[PDB]
Order: sequence, then C-alpha cells, then structure tokens
Amino acid sequence: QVQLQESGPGLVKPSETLSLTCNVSGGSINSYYWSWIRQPPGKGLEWIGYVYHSGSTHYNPSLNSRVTISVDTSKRQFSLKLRSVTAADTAVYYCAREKSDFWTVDSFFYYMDVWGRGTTVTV
Amino acid sequence: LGNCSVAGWILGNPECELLISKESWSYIVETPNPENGTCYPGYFADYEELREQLSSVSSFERFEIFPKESSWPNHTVTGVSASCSHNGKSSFYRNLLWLTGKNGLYPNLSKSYANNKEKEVLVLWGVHHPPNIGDQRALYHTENAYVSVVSSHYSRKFTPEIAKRPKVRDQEGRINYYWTLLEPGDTIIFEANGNLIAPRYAFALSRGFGSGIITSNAPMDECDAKCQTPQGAINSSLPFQNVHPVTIGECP
Amino acid sequence: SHYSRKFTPEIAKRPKVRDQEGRINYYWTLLEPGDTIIFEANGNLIAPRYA
Amino acid sequence: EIVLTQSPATLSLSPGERATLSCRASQSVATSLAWYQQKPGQPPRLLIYDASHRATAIPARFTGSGSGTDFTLTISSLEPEDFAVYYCQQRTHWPPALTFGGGTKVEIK
Repeated sequence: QVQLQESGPGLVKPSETLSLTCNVSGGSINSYYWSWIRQPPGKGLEWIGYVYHSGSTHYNPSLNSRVTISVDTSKRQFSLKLRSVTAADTAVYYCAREKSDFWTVDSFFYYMDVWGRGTTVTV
Repeated sequence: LGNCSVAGWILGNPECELLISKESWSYIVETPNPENGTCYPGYFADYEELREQLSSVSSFERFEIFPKESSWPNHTVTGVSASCSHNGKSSFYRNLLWLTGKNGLYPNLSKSYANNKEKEVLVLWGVHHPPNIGDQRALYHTENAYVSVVSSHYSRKFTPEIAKRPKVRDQEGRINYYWTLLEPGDTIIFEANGNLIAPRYAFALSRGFGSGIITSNAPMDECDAKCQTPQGAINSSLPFQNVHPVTIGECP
Repeated sequence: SHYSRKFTPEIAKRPKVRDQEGRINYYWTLLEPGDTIIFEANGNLIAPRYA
Repeated sequence: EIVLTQSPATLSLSPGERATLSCRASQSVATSLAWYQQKPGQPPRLLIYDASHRATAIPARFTGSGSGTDFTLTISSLEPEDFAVYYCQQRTHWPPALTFGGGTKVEIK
C-alpha cells in the first residue's frame, strides 16, 4: 500500500519563488505518473503539470516556464518549483499519484489517482 | 487452410482456431486473397522464406514452449486488442503472449529454453513498436527498451523504434513477427527488457518431401486420386497433361 | 570508396561453444586498385595482419 | 483546449431520492472521463473511472455511465453522508493534459 505525504508549508512574498517537497511512503516513486494539483479556494482544480517516474516532464502550457519538477534521485521524494510566485495563485496544493491501467491495447482510459492531504500554500 | 493465410495460421489467427487440432496432413491450400490473415498489423520478417519452410514439412506437433501459467509469474499475459476481435469480445493470437508490465513493474526477464525434442523446432515472437511514447510508458513502464534472442548460430538486437504510422486497422502501432529454427541440442535464450511478444506455442517440426503449397478455389469432397492441381486432381495413367503446370504428388 | 559500415559490439551471454562464451564476427572485403581502406576504431577490434 | 462545461451547477434533493449529474466536453473524448467525491475539507477520493466502473469497495449507491461527449452520473440510492461535491476529469493520453470541469454541490431541500 503506497501512502503519500507532502512537505514545505508556509507563505511567500510576491515575485519570490515557491519550493515545497513531497516524499513517498509505502512503495516508491519507481513506477507511475506523479502529479501536482492545485485548487484556488472556492473554485475548481487546474493542474500544474507532472513528470514521469523516470523523470520526463510535462507542464501545463497555460502556466509555462515557471515550474521545475523531478525526483531527488533518492527516488523517495519530489518537489515543486514555482518561480515568480504572484500573490494570485493561492491554493491548497495536492500531491497526487496518477497510474495508468488499461483493458485493451487501445483505450487507456484508466487514469486512476491516489493523493496526500493537500498543502496550504497561502501567499 | 480455409480463410486464414499461412502467416495467420502459424500465428494461430483467431479466425481459424478450428485449424489447431490437425497436425498431420498432405498439402496446404490457400484462398488467393486471404483477408483474416495477420490480425495485428505489421511486417512478418522473412515471410517468404518461412513460407518455403512449410512447403515440405510432413507433420508437426505443437507444444507450450513456455506454459502460460508458470512461465511468467512476475508479469501479466491477459492482454488483448480490439482490432484482433473474435465474436465481438477482444482476443489475441493463440500462439503468442503479450507480456505487459504487471503491478507497476516490468522486471527484466531471461526465459531460456534448451531444445531436447530430437527434431528441428520452430519458434515465433515479435517486438511491438508502439505508435507513441505515451503508449510505451503506459504499457511497458520504460522509455527505451531492448530485446535479445540468442542461439548457437543466431543472435540479434531489437530496439523498438517509436513513430506514428498511418491507420491500418484503426490502430496505429505495429509489430514485426520473427521466427527461427533450432537444431537438436540447441538452446535459445530470450533476453528482454521491454516490448516483447513472447512465444507460447513453439512448433516441433518434421520435414519430408511430397507436400507443397497451392492456391485454389474449388471445394473439397471425397475424391480418391494421386495428382492434384489447383484445378483439381487426375485419375488417369496418361503421361502428359495440359491442366496446370504446378502439381502435387507424382504426376504426369 | 565504396564500402563503409558501423560496428557496435553488443554484450550478451551466449551458450557454451568451446567452453568460452564470447564470440566474434569475422568480416571481409575487396579493394580495387587505387582504393584506400581506413580502420577507425575505439574498441573491440581484431585487426588484420595478413591481407 | 479540451474543456468540461458542466450542468447543473447545483442539484438539491431530499436524502433518499435519485440524483443525476453530467459533464459536457468541448470535443470528442471517447471514454477517458472519471468523476470524484470531495467531502467538506477532506482531500477527495476517486469514485468512478472510465465513467463506467465503481472504485474498490464503494457502496451500491453510485454508478457512472454514458459514452461519447455527454456523460451522466446516477445515484440509485443515496445516504446523507454523500452530501458532498462531485467532479469530472479528462486525461488526454499522449500530451497528458489533465483538465477538470466545474464541480457542483449536492445540498438538500
């Protein structure tokens, strides 16, 4: 059973850089797609971007060139980079595992999730 | 052979499943334009040469070279493809297996085989080129991959390239099937890391002379003759005929 | 001036052959008069001695 | 580019009735849509994936269905603990491009 927890709470001044980590229990970061989820209070949930367990990145185009993610090469934790943090995107920040299952060799519709407890990155 | 091609039948195409249970015969037959042939698209490596294998094999027994049950504990095999349908429920080839990663891992595998059947044995497999890197990671949990097959006379290295290709059966990825022969006393080693289609039914062969492959249309009933041609058989002792050049059996 | 190819020696344990697992592939070629052959290598050669 | 417009933005009912929620795509995403649950405050748990199947050990209460663009949820029977906020989720395969939809609240009368 893989269980996950984030790290790095606190505040941030405008135009500064946000960096909060996320370490993995239960199993490891070997296999699946590991994802970063943010949600402005009283609204929906966008998605910052995520990186493959091997370490290949995929970032949200609408929020490009402000993010850097990877595993810390101990393959037990991963962290979010956010340069020039405007006071706008205040949110509870979710660390989520995204694992892809399938039935046939076509529909990979199964994109499951398990996530932690959310990080209160109040600006 | 009915509807399936030789490529279809040797791979156990799910349209001539009924063809499984005959292991001794006289001469192949082929509808000239077999449709339900190689169900999953691709490019049979050295197709014609293997076509020439079967032109002279007398009889052959099939056997689970690696039984589906115990051969792959750390992997999973029950992987089908909607293109390769059967009655509407998605299914795969009989003789091949889709070793896809299991439990979030696809551990390296080395499933060797020392042949001791005292006859030439035939082996099939294939390496699956996905049309898309995301397909590859969702199916085998690794960016790149390599496959190696080794004998005491045969060895080559497989790197499945990634490239989107035109629609073929509404399913972009392709495989290349391969094959080889093992002389008695030879051991074949299947070293792989990703993108395998492991064998499940290797064919133990037995050659001969007097058989052949033809391409006919006529139906089949209870004749009794000695010299059959694509247009039928002959039951006379005259020494020359002008029915069709290609023959089977001792013929005028 | 007519022939060239690139050699990457793959690594793989193979069955016993003469109680010695590694193998080579020998190769060969012909040179017409006036042709120059170049042996660029970095590792795993068996260079010619008697052409 | 792919977006998930929702309707209704809210539904209210007396606990024990039928419930139905839907999400509408901006394009033709075949079946890779999956919907959630999120109690007040707590982080959410996945409920229905491929818009077809219940999660692991989820009560007889839920069922997700439909195929094509418009997908719909059904509550064959509800319990008061289910009063929460439900979502929808699309995941384009190769460029991963995960994008959610609106997300609505299921209050009472």
